[PDB]
Amino acid sequence: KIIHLTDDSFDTDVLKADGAILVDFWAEWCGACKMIAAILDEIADEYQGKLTVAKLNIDQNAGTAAKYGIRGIATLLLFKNGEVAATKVGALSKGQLKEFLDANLA
Repeated sequence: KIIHLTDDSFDTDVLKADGAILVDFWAEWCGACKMIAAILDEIADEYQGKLTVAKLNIDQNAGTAAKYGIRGIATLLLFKNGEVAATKVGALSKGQLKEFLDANLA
């Protein structure tokens, strides 16, 4: 149930979205990105109903990565109503991601 994002679809899929959206900004040559990838599916399943998880490859979608100042580093942005509600940069554990979501979701 993870949404695949492109520069083309970001507005519709994320900014014009209903409900909180967790966007994972990632790249292939990025080790922290793989640690985050490893835990996203479980998280998506556990927060179904109050969160949607999405991925944007920043090598293929340089437009949106530039807009949010990603600068090539593993980044999670939580979106609500077209705005960034919370930010996490770099690798983190299943536990730290649960904390992040629980602290920043209703």
